[PDB]
Amino acid sequence: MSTVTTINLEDIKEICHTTIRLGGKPESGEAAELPIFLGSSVEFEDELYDADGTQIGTAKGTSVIFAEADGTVMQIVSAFDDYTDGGRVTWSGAYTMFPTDEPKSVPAQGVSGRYRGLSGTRTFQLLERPDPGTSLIRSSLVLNG
Amino acid sequence: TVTTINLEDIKEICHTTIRLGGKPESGEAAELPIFLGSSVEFEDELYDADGTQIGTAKGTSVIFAEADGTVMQIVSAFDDYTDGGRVTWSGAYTMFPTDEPKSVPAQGVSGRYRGLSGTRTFQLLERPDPGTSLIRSSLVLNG
Repeated sequence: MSTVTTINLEDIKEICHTTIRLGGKPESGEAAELPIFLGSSVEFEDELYDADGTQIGTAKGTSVIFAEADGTVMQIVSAFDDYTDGGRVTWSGAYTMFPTDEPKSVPAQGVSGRYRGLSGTRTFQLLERPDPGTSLIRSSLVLNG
Repeated sequence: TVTTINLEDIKEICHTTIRLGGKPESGEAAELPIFLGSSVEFEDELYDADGTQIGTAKGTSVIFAEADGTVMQIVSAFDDYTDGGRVTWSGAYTMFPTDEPKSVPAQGVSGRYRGLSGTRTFQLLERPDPGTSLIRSSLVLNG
């Protein structure tokens, strides 16, 4: 509630390369033993471009589907951005999956470089899935400290 | 040099809430061939060696698989130490063996841990109840 620095990257254009697995019941291993379900996973390596079309960083993370106690379909994500100028910014949390076209957000933590020490919010909005391993996303990151 | 945090041999009393998952119940998620992974929501109490409470922990873990078919868990959580500060930790680890110590990155975001980053370790010790687990944990943070 008393801040010295504010980072506000708006309208980040994100090119997302998605490796997708749908999961289900475990076929073999000690997981076939147990009554458990493999969630639908998304591993992604993204390229971050600012509103001018210049690349500012990258992003890597994993996303899995689960549900709350009331049946609401959720999505947990663990990821980090790495900007050139500057530093790594981790962002992790859970959000509701549907509607898939509206913006989502999880907490974000600056962890190195210029952004070290700043906490905030990382948002992302799915714009289009043209090809099976590709997705276009509108992003934004706000950090203060 | 730089500031270093090293909390070792933390006793963790974990209160779990299990959900099995599976095919979506109904609604718009029944359209896509997705699967709800089995999830664990947990609220913990962290203790040092002396039995003194040093903080709490809250997070969610979900089960998924890799390309090899290796069953994994992704966790998103955070610690809150009385002093000092909140530490977020999240990442993926292999589910089996269940008693193997696991590690994911950790980030200090407030208090005297603000700006420090490192590794958060946890290990399942014993299961006195399906809703109660004891974990030994460690935290390492660096500048």
